Amino acid sequence: KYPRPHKKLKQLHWEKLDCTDNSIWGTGKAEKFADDLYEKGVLADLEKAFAAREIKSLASKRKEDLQKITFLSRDISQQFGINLHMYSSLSVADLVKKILNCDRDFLQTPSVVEFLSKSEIIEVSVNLARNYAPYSTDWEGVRNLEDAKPPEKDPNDLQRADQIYLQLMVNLESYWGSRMRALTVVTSYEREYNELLAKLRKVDKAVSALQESDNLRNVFNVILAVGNFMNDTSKQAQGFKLSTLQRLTFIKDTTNSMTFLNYVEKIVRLNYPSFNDFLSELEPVLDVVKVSIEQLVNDCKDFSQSIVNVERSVEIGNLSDSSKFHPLDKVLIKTLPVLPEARKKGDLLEDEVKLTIMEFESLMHTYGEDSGDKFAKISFFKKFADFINEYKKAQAQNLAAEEEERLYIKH
Amino acid sequence: KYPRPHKKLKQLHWEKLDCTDNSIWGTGKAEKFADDLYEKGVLADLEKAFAAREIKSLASKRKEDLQKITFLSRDISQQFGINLHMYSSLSVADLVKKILNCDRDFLQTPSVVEFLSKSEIIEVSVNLARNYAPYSTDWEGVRNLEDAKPPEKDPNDLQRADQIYLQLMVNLESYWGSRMRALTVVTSYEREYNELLAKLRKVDKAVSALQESDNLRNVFNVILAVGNFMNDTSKQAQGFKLSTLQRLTFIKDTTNSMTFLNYVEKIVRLNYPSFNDFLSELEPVLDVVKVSIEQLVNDCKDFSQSIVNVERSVEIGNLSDSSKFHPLDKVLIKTLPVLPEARKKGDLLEDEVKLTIMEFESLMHTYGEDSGDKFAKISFFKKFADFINEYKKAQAQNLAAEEEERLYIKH
Repeated sequence: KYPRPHKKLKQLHWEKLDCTDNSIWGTGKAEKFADDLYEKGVLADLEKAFAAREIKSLASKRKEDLQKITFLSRDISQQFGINLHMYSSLSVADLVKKILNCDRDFLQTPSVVEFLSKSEIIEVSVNLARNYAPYSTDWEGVRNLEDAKPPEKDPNDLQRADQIYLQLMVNLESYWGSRMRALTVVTSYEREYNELLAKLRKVDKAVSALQESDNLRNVFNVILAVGNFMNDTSKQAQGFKLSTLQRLTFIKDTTNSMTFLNYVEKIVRLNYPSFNDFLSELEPVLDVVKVSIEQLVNDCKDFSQSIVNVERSVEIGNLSDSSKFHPLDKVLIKTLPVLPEARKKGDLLEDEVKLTIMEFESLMHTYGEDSGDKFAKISFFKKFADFINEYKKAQAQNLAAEEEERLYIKH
Repeated sequence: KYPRPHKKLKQLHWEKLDCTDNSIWGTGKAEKFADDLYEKGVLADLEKAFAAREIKSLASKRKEDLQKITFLSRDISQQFGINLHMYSSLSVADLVKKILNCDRDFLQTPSVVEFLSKSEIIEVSVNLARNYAPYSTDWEGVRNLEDAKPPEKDPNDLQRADQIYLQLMVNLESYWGSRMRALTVVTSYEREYNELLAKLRKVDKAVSALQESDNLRNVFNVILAVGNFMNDTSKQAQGFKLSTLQRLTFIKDTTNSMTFLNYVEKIVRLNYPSFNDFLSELEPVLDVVKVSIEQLVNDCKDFSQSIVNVERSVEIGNLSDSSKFHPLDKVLIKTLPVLPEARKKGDLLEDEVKLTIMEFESLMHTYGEDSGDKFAKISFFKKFADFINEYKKAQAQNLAAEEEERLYIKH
């Protein structure tokens, strides 16, 4: 009186509530589900999905192709099946014809393209190339799968993981990397570009904000005024470096509560309120904080350079010679139509970046920082950001302290 | 040509930008500020706020009242000035008359009321009571400040921190605690109540949701159906305990990717989609997760109990006898009008809590958990919450896996 499986299944060791009492159980529903699911075949799927004993058929095939010969590490041979699991159901033949035909789904799977491009994966040691030498094929000159014919020994004796490594990383070593590098570009340039441009925009907004922040500069003049008022003649100044910002908290008042910065804020808020807008005006500076304009600029170069290199290999490199390829390999049918569009994105990007660099550096000279100094460039926005946060913390404290005093003076 | 201070001030050691060049400096503005600030007196405040040398006047008073006698630890005497800094400007006389008069600002300062109620602060060791014994006053019977007259020695010889401890924690030890306990209640019952009621509402919403979640129960029946289908006869069940929920991930399918839970989700989503509403319906269960209905219930009791105790001390305790008080002490003028309203909040709260307990426990029996078991009560909502999150994670994985397959089957 319940559907039952023909083959024994995995068990669920639940703690059963002994009886259908004054509870949520015993409404009859569960059996209706059992019946419904059964009619719809769901139970039959479950029966295969959770059979307790591995099908004898697959059991042996896996026991057999597990004793064969392998020259790959326990790690590599392992992560091979992992990263290519979506192809568990294909014969090395089809899986390989999959990667070489470059099939649309293959390319749209970012994780495999990376794995097939991994260093330790692509790089074949001298020994390994020897170990696999016996079963190796050449392909150079071969104009079709059904015309090569040089077996030299047998591949099937090799475990699946090694059969793949062989067919690609070894038999194509003469140009595997270049092939991958080529495809990785065709399959990334689009978003890499967007990403880069995204970051580049954050920088542009920050630069603009600082560039046009009269309030910020005004606060700076208030700080300068007060500063000169306190300092003796040896320390009088016409202006100050940004380092100055990070040291306005080390000075406390008599009662030792308030900080120099608190007073500045108090002075601004109660005498030149508008100046405080700079806090809002400079959110873009707070946002760009997690971006190294140094790293960004280099990323562009690498972006362009990668596209460049691929173009070389395609015109005079390991990919200029198409008879050196595997008959089934078709990187070029995919790659070539794309290069010009990728290059186009590269140029676009470069132009923007160069403009930004220009404006940024020019902004630094405005605040007396050296555009030459690597560190100075990198810490430029942090300094404004930290200051802003400090100002905020100070404004907070003053608003608090003032409220208490607004009370005490009453009572 | 710049306002200058008469008394030397603290210095700001900034790194000056050497010259007003093609930069933000040298617009003349800073000097206008210096002049403006000066006219408005701001510079004069700054002059006092950041003078480099402590005023000689205050210097001595602080050197003098720093050599006097003290029997208080380095810690206590210290945190005394800290927690009462807002009263730095008052004579021990006024500060003390401040705390005893209960002044509105004093009560509205949660931090002092707590400090004055601290254990190690209120508790006077036998030795200390002796050390201070000489300068001690009694007050019992005394009907006015200007009629006590028993000095017994001199208090002024005592450091400020000790002069306070004395005037209150010692001379009033006969009822200090009760006095504080009384005021702490008058000054907290209002928000304590709101807080408690707030938490209590979270619990009520969760209870309701689970109470009325047919979808949840339906999922449970689907799980039961499938479960019985897989299990042998020894494990057949009419229902299962919640522990069952946390063990639906330990069962994997052949390929070893999917989990039993993934299938359940798949089954629900593709056959009984509406059932999935339970995920939305039960957000209140996710929210109540950070509340121990056990702790909450006790907090009420403590809430009521505190109010009770104060009522006792007021009617027959250390606060029933008003001639035992300090002439300036007026807890009762504040306390008494309030007790009835606090008690009222206590009763209100209790009534709600008792109702909630009722419903909650009754909800547990619905899912087969023991309302008696301390742990069972405490983990009740976590179990549903964890399950919900797990279901969500599973739904996520299935949606992913399915998309990849939606691709692969195409190409």
